[PDB]
Amino acid sequence: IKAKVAVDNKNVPIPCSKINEVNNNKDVDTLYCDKDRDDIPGFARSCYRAYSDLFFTT
Amino acid sequence: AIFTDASTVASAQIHLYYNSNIGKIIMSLNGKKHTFNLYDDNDIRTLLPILLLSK
Amino acid sequence: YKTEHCDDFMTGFCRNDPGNPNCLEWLRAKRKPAMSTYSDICSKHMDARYCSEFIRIIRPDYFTFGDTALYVFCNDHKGNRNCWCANYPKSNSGDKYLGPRVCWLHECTDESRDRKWLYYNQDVQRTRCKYVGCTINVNSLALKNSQAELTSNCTRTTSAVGDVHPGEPVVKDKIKLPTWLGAAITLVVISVIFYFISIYS
Amino acid sequence: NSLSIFFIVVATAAVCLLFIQGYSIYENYGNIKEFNATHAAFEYSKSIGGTPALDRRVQDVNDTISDVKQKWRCVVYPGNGFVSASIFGFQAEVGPNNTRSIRKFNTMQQCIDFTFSDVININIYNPCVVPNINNAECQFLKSVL
Amino acid sequence: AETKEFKTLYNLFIDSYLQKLAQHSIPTNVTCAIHIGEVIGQFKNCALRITNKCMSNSRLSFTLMVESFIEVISLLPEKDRRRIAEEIGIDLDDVPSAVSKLEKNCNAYAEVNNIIDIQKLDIGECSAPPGQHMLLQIVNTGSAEANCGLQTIVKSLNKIYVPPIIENRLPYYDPWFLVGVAIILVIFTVAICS
Amino acid sequence: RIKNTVNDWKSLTDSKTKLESDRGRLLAAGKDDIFEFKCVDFGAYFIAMRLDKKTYLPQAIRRGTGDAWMVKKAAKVDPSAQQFCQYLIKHKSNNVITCGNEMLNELGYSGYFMSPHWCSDFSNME
Amino acid sequence: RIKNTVNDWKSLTDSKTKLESDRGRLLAAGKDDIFEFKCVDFGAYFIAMRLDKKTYLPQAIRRGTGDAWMVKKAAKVDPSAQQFCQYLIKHKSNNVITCGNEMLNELGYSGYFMSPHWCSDFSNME
Amino acid sequence: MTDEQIYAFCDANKDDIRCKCIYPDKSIVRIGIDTRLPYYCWYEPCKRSDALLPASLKKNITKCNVSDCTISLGNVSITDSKLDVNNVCDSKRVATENIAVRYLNQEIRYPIIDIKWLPIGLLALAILILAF
Amino acid sequence: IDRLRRANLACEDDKLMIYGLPWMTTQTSALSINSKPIVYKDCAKLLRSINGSQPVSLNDVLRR
Amino acid sequence: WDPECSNANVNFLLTRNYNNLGLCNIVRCNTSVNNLQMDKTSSLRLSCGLSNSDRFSTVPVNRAKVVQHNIKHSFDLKLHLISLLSLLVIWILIVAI
Repeated sequence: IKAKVAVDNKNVPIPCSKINEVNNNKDVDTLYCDKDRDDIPGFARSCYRAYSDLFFTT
Repeated sequence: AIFTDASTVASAQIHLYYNSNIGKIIMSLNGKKHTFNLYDDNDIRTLLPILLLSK
Repeated sequence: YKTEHCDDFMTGFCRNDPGNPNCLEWLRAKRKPAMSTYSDICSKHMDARYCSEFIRIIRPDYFTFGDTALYVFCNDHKGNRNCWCANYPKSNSGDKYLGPRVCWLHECTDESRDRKWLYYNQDVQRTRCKYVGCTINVNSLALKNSQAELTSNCTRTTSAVGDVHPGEPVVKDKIKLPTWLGAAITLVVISVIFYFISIYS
Repeated sequence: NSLSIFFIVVATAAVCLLFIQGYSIYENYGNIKEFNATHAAFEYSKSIGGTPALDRRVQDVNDTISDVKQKWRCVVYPGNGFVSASIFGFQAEVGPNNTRSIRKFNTMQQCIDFTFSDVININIYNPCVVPNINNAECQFLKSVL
Repeated sequence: AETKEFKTLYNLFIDSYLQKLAQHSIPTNVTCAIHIGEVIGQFKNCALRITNKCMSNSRLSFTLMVESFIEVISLLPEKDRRRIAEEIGIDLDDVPSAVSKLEKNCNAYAEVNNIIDIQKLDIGECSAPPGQHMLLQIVNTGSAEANCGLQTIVKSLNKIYVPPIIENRLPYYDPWFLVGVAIILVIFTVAICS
Repeated sequence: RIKNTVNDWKSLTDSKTKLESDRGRLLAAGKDDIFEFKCVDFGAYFIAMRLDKKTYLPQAIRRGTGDAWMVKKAAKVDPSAQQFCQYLIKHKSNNVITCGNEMLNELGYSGYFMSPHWCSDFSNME
Repeated sequence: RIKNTVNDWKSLTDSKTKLESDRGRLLAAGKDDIFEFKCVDFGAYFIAMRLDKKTYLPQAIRRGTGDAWMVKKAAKVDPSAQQFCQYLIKHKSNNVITCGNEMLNELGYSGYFMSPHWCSDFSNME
Repeated sequence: MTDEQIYAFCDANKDDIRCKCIYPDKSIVRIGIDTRLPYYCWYEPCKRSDALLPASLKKNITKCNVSDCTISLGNVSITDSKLDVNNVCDSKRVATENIAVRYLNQEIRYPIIDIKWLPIGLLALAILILAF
Repeated sequence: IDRLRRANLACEDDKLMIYGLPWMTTQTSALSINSKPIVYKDCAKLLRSINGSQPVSLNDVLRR
Repeated sequence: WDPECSNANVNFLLTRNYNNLGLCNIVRCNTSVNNLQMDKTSSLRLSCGLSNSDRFSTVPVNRAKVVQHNIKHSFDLKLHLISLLSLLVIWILIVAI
């Protein structure tokens, strides 16, 4: 399983307040968490918590 | 040594609780809790003399 | 700040950084613009240290500039556990512990509690009340493999004290096996395996 | 021949450990079954992210809305009970000509029940928009937020 | 560790006095308090017991104190009980319901209130048999003169000699020297045999 | 896995839970409405907390099978979060979670040794 | 050591109970009044006790399913305690408890090796 | 039931033993007053479990013969010891050296090696082929 | 607390100052409990009696 | 004790009633520890009055049976088996080999 983060045209992650307009969208630009990006602040922590929130039931 | 005013200093015994996840130090002095934010300049300038004058 | 020439500038300057030593020393001049500016500041940030210092400064001469602020805070943050003496959580009884009744709740009239959370009427009625109680206070307790027990049974009751309840025996007495029997099986099976291997070879 | 002896002793240790483990498991399988059943939550904690457990199956709107004004609240309409208000406008009902009219609740609890219920009942009534403009209502909405 | 209290003469006296105070307990309007600035305990099995009684009737307090002291020394040898009696200032032939020399000496604390104020307290060594602990008490009472009698009697009972439990276990340090010497000498005997 | 987690946390959680049960049973003396859900503000969120009758421990309205329902706030003064919390008190109050032993046995952590948390001491003395 | 000591408790109880039986047989000679219920004063409480006709061990009036009835005294001379002990002697005397093996099988202790206790104090006094 | 209902019921039945110290005879009240001991602290119907009492009677009985004694310790630091602050000011006697034993529902750990050892152990057996 | 590890108390004249704070280049005075700048006639004697002549940073205080 | 004076508005109370409200005696149980450092193996208990009423049992407690059960259901250090195995190991390593 591979996690990706939604970003805009400038590779700035989209805040959660726009979630309703991202789920309805189909051509969202995404950055994969496998490749480390030093320009995004707290990218490693965000990808970590993304992977961690998967294993709630298990 | 805790300065209760600009020119008055008194010896005191304090307790410190540090939480680095949020970056705050709670100092129990005279039975009262004082919360210092480590991201605030005035809180730093108040807390640091207390820490550096400890013995 | 011994004259009101800096009042107009500092009024807007100190709303950005109310913890500045210059702002607090301007407040300490005790003029109406300073106290009103800090009343407006503290009606939203009453849970900040500079508001404790502001309350210490104004009272008892100009308590009216703090109480109002407190009111606003405690009507916006009604869920704050610190506004539960000035604004009791009960819907009908919000003024339950106002005035001399502040001493009917011993949490409100506590030395550890900060006095910015009480109205001035509650503050002056805090020290003149009588507590016929029976209390134990420990400032610090560092336990290192110890078993402290701070009991205070104090009103005259039955002298005899019942034994402490031990709980229930959750563990069940399952049918066990002999302790040596696993070792016996291990040694016997190892010897038999070795004997068959030697014989067949 | 020291190497042969060492190999024999280590293989014997492995086989004997296997037999000991097998017998211990045979006698304590039930015991570890109830131990795991009564301590099922101890296997993996629900704070794998370093944060308190959150049940994604239960949906809460407050988790994503980062703007206070966009949230829906119940405010006291002076002289006409309580209304549901937000930066978008008041929660309204169908008028005589399929229009929008501010619906008014007698009690705070009724307004909260209507606003925060799971049923989708959002009907925007912006009093500051061109099709429906009311100076007093727009001023009140802007002041109460 | 839940360990039993090692009963000792002064402990028995204090507990008997406390029981007598409790069984003659009377309500009073006087405030009795204990204020200890620092409590330091660093030795194992050094139990600390801070009991706060206070009986306003100090005359009955000395009566019960003398009665408990008499019942305590009812098991001591005659010469020792008597000499300790004159050391304290209590005479057996006198009824406990009488003013004795000890009470007269301790009346100098009548003016001061019934509060026990200790700036700093530290518990010393407490040598006890295994399975038991040495328990130290800080008992307040409704008059500072009853307190005077209490500590003077406690000190007098402490003056006796009770044989101590001696610890024969050696201090423990991680012994890698023994296994090192064993390995070296195993190599030595391997070389000798070869 | 379970043996290591139990060895790490079970006895410490039990002792802490007994201590806070004693503290809350002292706190509940003289108060009648302490066993009713009140919406407590924890700075960044609201929690519908009461005091459990049987154990005298803090109790909060639960969110499904997770932790307490923390109603996040978009600012310091959030009426909407307060009102949604009151809605939870009126409607979603049938599911509750308790600090200490119950939280450890349901979620694998006790909450007394994690900060920030509504059960922890630091978040409650701040 | 703790396990071994708790194991040896039973043998110690048997030996002490038997020795106390011998000393009770020796003591109850030429005294028929010790065989009847008496309100023995223990300085702080009264107990209605006697010696059993069979085991020659201290047997007192039992309080429900607990130990012997201890009439608490509020003073050195408490008439009410004595009156109530007499009342128990005359009315509630069908429920009794005996030091030794019945004590061990009912309440878990032998009565001896326990200080202060009415069995040990009665054996020392008499 | 509410205080008004209590008053109405006890006025309906003024001789009921259940309500006898909420509305006692003036004799009892003045005996209590003249003894410096309020009647509700010792009069038996008040002590009765099934007796119905109003709010005022309850909050006045809760102050019956209550003492005022306090202990104010400072910085306490004990190691391998026991601290027993009693602050007891009544006829009740604290049970000294009373060992409070609970049911230790101990859960016995078992000597199960982590089964991740299972492959490596097999490798151990495998090295017998080196001796063939 | 990492950025505060180089902070050491050292007072010029009679005014208590805090040195070693990188993000505040100007000399920052030391505040009291009521947020008043600390002026003390015997600051040097107090500092000497606290740790000695040599300055002590926060890192050394934490490692005590 | 008056319910009427327990919820009235203090601004509308007479001076005498205000003073009488101020001169009440309030009972006070609290066993507070402001600062606590409790490690894994230590414990702390607090009480005032009936604040520990539920931890005492009306029925008598057979503590001897409690200890017997705590010993019955507890880990068993097998010193007999260990000693026999050690003796066998020593005999095999010295005599048999």
